[PDB]
Amino acid sequence: MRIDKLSLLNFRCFKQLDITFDEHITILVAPNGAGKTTVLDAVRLALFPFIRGFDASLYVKDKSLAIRTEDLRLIYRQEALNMEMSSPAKITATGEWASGKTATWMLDKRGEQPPHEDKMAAQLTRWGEQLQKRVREEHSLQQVELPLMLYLGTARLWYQERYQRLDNSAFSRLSGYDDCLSATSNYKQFEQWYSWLWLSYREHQITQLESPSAKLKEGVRVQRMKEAIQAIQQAINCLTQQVTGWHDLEYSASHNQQLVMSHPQYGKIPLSQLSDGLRNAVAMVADIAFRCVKLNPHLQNDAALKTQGIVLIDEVDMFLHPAWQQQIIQSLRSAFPQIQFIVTTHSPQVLSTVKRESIRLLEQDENGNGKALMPLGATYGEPSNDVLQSVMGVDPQPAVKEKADLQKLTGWVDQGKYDEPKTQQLMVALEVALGEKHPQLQRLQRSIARQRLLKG
Amino acid sequence: MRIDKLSLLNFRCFKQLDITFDEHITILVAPNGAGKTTVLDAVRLALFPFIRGFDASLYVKDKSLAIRTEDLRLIYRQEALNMEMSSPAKITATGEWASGKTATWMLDKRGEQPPHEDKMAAQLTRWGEQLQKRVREEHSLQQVELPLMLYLGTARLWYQRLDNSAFSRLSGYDDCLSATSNYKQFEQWYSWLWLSYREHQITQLESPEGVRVQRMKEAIQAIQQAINCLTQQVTGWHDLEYSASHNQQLVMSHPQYGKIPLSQLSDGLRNAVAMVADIAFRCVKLNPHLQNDAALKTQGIVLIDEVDMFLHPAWQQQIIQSLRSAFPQIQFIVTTHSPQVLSTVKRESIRLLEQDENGNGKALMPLGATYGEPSNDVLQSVMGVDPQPAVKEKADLQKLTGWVDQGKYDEPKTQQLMVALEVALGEKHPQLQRLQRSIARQRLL
Amino acid sequence: MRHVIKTQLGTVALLTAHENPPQDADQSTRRWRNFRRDKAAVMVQLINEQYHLCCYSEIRSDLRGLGYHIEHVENKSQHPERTFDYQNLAASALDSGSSLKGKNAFGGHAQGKQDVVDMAKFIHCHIRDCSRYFAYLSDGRIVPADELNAQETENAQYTIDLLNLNSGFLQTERRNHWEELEQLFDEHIEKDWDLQQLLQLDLVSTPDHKLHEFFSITRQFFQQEAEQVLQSHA
Ligand SMILES: Nc1ncnc2c1ncn2[C@@H]1O[C@H](COP(=O)(O)OP(=O)(O)OP(=O)(O)O)[C@@H](O)[C@H]1O
Repeated sequence: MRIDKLSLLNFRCFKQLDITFDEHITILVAPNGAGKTTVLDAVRLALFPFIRGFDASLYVKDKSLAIRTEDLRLIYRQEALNMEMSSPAKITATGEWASGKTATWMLDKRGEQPPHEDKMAAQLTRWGEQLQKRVREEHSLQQVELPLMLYLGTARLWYQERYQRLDNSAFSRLSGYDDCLSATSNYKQFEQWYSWLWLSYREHQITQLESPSAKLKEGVRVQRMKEAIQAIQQAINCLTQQVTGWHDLEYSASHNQQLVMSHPQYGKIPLSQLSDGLRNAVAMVADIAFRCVKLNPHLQNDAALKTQGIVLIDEVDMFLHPAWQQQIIQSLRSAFPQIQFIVTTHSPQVLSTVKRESIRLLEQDENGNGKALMPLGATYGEPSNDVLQSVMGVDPQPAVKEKADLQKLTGWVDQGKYDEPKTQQLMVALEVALGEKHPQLQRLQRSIARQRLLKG
Repeated sequence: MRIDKLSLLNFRCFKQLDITFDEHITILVAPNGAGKTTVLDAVRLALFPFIRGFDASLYVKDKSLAIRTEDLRLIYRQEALNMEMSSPAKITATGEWASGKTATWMLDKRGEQPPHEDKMAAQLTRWGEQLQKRVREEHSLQQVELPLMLYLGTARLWYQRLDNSAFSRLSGYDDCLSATSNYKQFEQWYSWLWLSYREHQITQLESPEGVRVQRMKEAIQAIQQAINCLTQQVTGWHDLEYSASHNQQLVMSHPQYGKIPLSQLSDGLRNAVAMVADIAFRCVKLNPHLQNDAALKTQGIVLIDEVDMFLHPAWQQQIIQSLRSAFPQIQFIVTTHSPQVLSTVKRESIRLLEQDENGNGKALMPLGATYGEPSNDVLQSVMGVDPQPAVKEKADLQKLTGWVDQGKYDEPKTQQLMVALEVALGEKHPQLQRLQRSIARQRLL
Repeated sequence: MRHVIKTQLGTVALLTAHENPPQDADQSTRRWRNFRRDKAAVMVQLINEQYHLCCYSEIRSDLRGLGYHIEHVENKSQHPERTFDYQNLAASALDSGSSLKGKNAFGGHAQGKQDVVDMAKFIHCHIRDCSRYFAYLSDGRIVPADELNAQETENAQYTIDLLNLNSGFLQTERRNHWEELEQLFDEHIEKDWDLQQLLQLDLVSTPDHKLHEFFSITRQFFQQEAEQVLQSHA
């Protein structure tokens, strides 16, 4: 499944907006307001009719997975006592469901009336229901492959501490959609499933060792367990190993029944005792990896490498340092190379690692009209300061007390008047205030030397 | 209350460390896994004996406020492929409790035994208890000053009386070592305060009081001043208020734009406002006798982990100076990995944390300068990170640049590499265009 | 800026369209909308006469893939009688029709230039002595020239702000150009090269009517050598 375009009308922040998406990776950037969160929420709302067809609906009473009266647009006017709503609110999505199956579907809400959807939005539920039907007829030789939907918000690490099988069964396969668009943390689901997986692998290994007469039947259960473990570990290594050195997430009973990681010089340490960035990244990658494993068991090792779907990440680079921020996007594109990523960030280090066609700068005007444009200049492989000034509009020189004097000195020196006593006094004052090795002062000295050389 | 030096022995990841702190602001800088949170936690543990002297925390049996078995250091024996625990874990602190009272105290835990404090760490509890006793004085005409203790971690987003009495005064130490600050609660209690003030203010217009009214006015003045120190220079916003006319919302004023609601801003700036306002309100509660100068004359220690969370690079350059201007008598200890934050402080206020293969730690001043320095220079020098990312074709571009510089553009291999790079990067790549202009330039001669 | 010299009357369709000038905003808008068929020839002539440089920023929009659009020096909503006057038309970057008009737009698409223009203070490329109003700095900025009256400086600053010529993108590009010029200076000093053979590549046009971008910065960087090159070959 893939989404190519989205249009909003009278939604939370935008009076109207049209945004297209790149095929593999799209990055949203916004200096002011909460436009990025609005776009992510709109995409999440447009993706729900599919999940509705798998019995995965508001059975836990998730009221956030539909347009609410709190999502409509209210205009406050200072000269009037009355405040009205803007109706209807609409979300239109264009994209592809299966190979060659293009579609456009719309959701709308009018005032306080219940939300309504058109006929293509209902066909999107019918497609999920027929996928479920094909999954439940397991007495077949053909294989059906399920897509992936996932949402990872900023509250994915808040209360990690609050809260099994692996086979080709409908109950086991459809557990990969459980809480897949939820706004809360999903870490204990993974921890329990991974613990069961490791314990079953070990117990079946010893059972096979003590009586291998079941080689042809129980010897392929342990192989499936091993392949699942390997897929998950490879996906996690692709993100952690090179930058941090930690690798091979495991479950250990001798460490107080905890998940542990290994380091060449630091040995084995529980994950809960590691740094914030490492825990955040491990949770992020594990989510996607085991959902992929559970959805598509018949792809033993390539479950993560051969699965298709859409993943939404808010603040992809949380708690990561600049050296780690220069490698996150490529690591994600290497671990899951068939998935469509839509992420948000405000880091120039991340932005320098993508082409300008994968970036969307969001802006509004006074009346709510929205725009999602591309950068005017190149960003792929450029220095961080170039991206920071050209794209985000921030001067790399900070506004310290001496900045204005530096600007005046530059303006005087570059325009030929550098032998005047006032200019020299300013030069010496700035040299003592900022040091003689400041790059701008050095280039001003170069300019003075060049101007002296020309006059000859 | 001021801490000058800290020493750790066999703590989480440090075999040994000794770190000295600056009087007003200290920033710990390092990559992930270096030990910034470790130092902040050691400092937070060294301060708990004082907080334990008050009844607001004499009941606090939290296990995170003592040395645990998980805090002792583990060594990896590769030949034996095992983890060996090293004991004991020690924390030693030095500093000033009151004017002219220098002290050194220590805490230690050995193996699985309970943690144990030394003789001088009990005198800190005794001093806290004496302060609590002096607060509960009725006819006293000599003022009592209370210091501010506060810890704001990475989980500070997960989640009144205002009298001149002992209960209200000591309510300022409520969950101070595990404090939380998100904008929902801040909006709630600020709105309550403003509603009470508006009631008492209208009552004067109707029929043209005392302690409860002036205590409400002074708190609002102090909090507004503190937030002004944060927002009034980058933009024109000032004097955050609650307005019923503007559909019962919190609003700010701009000389050219009028009133704007606070709820139309980004989460990062709202959380920064909430943090500053919470610090100011705690300062006001602790020391009523300072009236509207409570935030400008209170002393204490504030610890902040990841001081620049969810902040745009424009607000990362004006956060340390805002804190220094709002609370000039407080000692700040913050952590970060952002170079925009570091481009605005002197090198005397920075500590870089490093280790060796055996676990001996160091916390040193940067060698180069950082004040008023471009972000790329700080990134390269302080952090050692090249501002230019290592994309796939970076090595090829460098090799082609080297070849063209020495004057070998006419060789077939150079042309083949140029064609490959053109098809990969494209024909409008700035570096390729520069190389082509250079090639054309070194012709016609 | 650079002074643009016009030496072409225009096109037959443009001349005929100017026989009956529009006399209000609505007529000008409607007829400009209907004129879309013959815009290509006018734009081709305009781009050729400018040596492929933007009328305000001196960039090579073709080499960056941003395009051109026809710009009215004086807004046709202000004085619609000149909607078809060839003397009131130039070519600006950022063709009209995802990177497009917005807050950060510069040139004809800049926010200020779209609303209102005061022609008294506006310095543009069709004024013979515009180049002396501006100076280009080493950090990417553009400023008014020192040898300007207290009245000319106000006009220069007003024009700089109206066209948003100090945006981050333009500043970055100008800074990179300055760095490259420094590189070239050092190179010719080291190699004992001549500082006129190389400059003819940058300051002298080509048979296909093309100029290197940022003409003014190059001319101002080489103070007297650039003038010698220009006088020799122009
Ligand atoms: N008992 C222990 N023995 C040895 N190493 C330990 C122990 N406990 C934790 N560590 C290591 O200490 C490091 C944790 O450091 P810490 O989390 O303070 O660093 P940080 O990235 O600077 O901080 P933060 O991201 O929380 O701001 C990790 O390498 C962890 O493996």
